[PDB]
Amino acid sequence: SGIVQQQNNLLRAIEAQQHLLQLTVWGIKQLQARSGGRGGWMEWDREINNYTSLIHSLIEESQNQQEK
Repeated sequence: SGIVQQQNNLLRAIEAQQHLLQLTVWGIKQLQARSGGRGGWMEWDREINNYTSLIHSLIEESQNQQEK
């Protein structure tokens, strides 16, 4: 009964979610913190970086490109 509806919504749906992308990421934060919990997450949020650049220099610097 809505052979066209879905067809037209499929193409619109794509763009019809550009807002939810930020709201979904912000909704999880404002929500999780909505509780009266007393935990620390910042800590591990710093070290996770040290393991990020240690592997990025080994790869990028190792994998060289020119003419292959």
